[PDB]
Amino acid sequence: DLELKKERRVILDCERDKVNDIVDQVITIGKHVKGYHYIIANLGFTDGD
Amino acid sequence: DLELKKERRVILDCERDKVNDIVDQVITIGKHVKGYHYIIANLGFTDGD
Repeated sequence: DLELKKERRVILDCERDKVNDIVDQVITIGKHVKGYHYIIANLGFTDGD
Repeated sequence: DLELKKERRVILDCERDKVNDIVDQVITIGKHVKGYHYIIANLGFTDGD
């Protein structure tokens, strides 16, 4: 549904677990390729994978 | 180096372990997105992940 609206910019506001889950789902669906930008809205960046 | 020559078609002739390793590396580098074609050159297709 996000691709249906051509959303190349996504802001994730979650903890270290939901961020990891969403990242794994992005990798599975193949959206971590060049052309997208993510912002991890939390004080811990290097905490996740 | 393969992308330097614009190689969208790849034929993997390996066992069930090297195929899994190459698939994991493809997923990490982000090349399983639409626009590529792979041929697993072995008698076992559903054996791997």
